[PDB]
Amino acid sequence: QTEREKKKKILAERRKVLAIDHLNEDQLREKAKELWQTIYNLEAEKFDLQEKFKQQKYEINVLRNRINDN
Amino acid sequence: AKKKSKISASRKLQLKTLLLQIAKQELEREAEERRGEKGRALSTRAQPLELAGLGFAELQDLARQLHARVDKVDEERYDIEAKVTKNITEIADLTQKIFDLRRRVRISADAMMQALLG
Amino acid sequence: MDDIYKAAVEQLTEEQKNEFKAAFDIFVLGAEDGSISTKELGKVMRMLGQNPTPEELQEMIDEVDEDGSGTVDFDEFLVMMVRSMKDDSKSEEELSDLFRMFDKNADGYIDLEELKIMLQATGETITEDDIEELMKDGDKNNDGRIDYDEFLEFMKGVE
Ligand SMILES: [Ca+2]
Ligand SMILES: [Ca+2]
Ligand SMILES: [Ca+2]
Repeated sequence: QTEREKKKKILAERRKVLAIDHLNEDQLREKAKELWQTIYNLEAEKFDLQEKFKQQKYEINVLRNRINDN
Repeated sequence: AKKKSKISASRKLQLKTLLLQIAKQELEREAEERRGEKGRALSTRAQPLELAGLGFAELQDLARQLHARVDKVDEERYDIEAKVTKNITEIADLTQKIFDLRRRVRISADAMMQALLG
Repeated sequence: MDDIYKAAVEQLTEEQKNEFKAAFDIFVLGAEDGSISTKELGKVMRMLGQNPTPEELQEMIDEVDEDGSGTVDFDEFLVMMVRSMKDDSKSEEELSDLFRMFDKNADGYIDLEELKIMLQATGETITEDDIEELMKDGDKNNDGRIDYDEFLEFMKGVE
């Protein structure tokens, strides 16, 4: 790996180590919960963004006709 | 026959008014499904946790994964937001094109009646 | 010859038609034609705090003159009253969302097909008349479909 890539890898591992490693088995479980939730919420914004994307596709399409037929 | 004359004006509007009400009704039947659709999708894309019997090593593994998944899921989310943003801009443009492509003296309803009648 | 106001008049109660007549009958008092000339409309307008020119006035008559009389009769007056009558408030945005509920196939055109299914979805026992009719008004191009713009023009002023 390029020195630039190992550095990306390491610093990414270091983020894991800085956030997780000092926790005990109890703070650990709570961290897992926190991360889980964050994912869930991010995953929820994604689904709303996906649904809106489809609607915009139809709106863009209707605007296509409207511009055709004129 | 004008063959536009077939039924009354009271009828035309009789239905048009109904059309819209099952459309609005269908509009929220959809929004309603969209909800369960979301919960169901979340339940799959973000399965709830089961920390019950995990040891320290396994637990620590999980947190690391989940820590990795927050980066991942967030990028995915960004990429879809970008496509959506772009779309707001492309929509603004198209609309500005259709828009570009394709004082008064009027009587008052309640005002008049109050004037004429006692 | 289909207007959103023609249906307005038709649905006027006998209690309504009766009061509008006394209003009309007082309105044309003094008129020889027994109808609303600019002379009459300017009087009432002035009671409403406005002094239109003879032009703008006659212009308001035309807005509803159907016989080239240059005046207003009771039936013409009834129309005039429902036009100014509704405090109707729907947005092109609301209708745009409804449009999409008609386009079952998502082509961006409410067609003859979807119209019937749609018109059918509503509890009303629909006849080939209502169908033949509804599509006629909406079909400004009659190109077998009903596009966005004319769908707006279509539902314009609908409850
Ligand atoms: Ca007349
Ligand atoms: Ca269609
Ligand atoms: Ca059409």
